[PDB]
Amino acid sequence: SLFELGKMILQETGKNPAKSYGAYGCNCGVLGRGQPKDATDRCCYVHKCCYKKLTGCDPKKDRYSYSWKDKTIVCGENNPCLKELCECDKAVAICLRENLGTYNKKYRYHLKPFCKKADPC
Amino acid sequence: SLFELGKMILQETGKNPAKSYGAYGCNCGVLGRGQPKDATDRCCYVHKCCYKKLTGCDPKKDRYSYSWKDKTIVCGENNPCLKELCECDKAVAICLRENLGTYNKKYRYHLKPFCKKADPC
Ligand SMILES: O=C(O)/C=C/c1ccc(O)c(O)c1
Repeated sequence: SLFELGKMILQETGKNPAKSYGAYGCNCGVLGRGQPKDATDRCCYVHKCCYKKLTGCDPKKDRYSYSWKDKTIVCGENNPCLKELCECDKAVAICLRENLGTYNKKYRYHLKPFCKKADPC
Repeated sequence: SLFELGKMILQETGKNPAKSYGAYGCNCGVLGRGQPKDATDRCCYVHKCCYKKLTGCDPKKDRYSYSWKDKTIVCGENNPCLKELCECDKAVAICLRENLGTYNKKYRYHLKPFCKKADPC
């Protein structure tokens, strides 16, 4: 769910998840996808394409188990859908941290309705 | 559109509109409505109920004319729908400023999917 996703992003990046990524670019946080603005945005692009296959559970609302072990996100044992969900979230958290170097605050509260349509996943 | 709305909010409050009100509570900013969390949130509740009475214009993307005269938002003539839209946005901007006293930062980046369903407008 959003709780686990936010904790992952915080653990990896060290930044307030909602504040930095809740409305970043055309892809991060709320709503769907758009053409990515930068690398950080593209993380969330891959993120939401990863969600697409999870038709068996709710990426926003369904809780799952994971642990923070030796500064590594370790997805606990779940059902297939929740396990993949956890992996989706882990991947975007890592990706967001990897791309902090080009994080641009002008995208932080990006006006998403004016984003160009995204390619099919 | 979001541009005029954000500017109105800035002119009244005068806080960063996207930052304070882009994701506030269950009603402010993105997505639809939820059961309001406080007075600020209820401003946006009324705000979105106001949008439902519009007849063919796009609240998010349609530009319209207005001016900031003697520190008062004054909606330009435009066309009937755009003027109604402009009055919707003026109303929420004033209301947001009126309720700054009880603005709660805990709601600023509210996780909206866990909001309770709103009453019909
Ligand atoms: O982003 C932050 O870390 C805080 C920003 C901020 C800026 C002005 C305020 O009044 C406020 O409550 C919060």
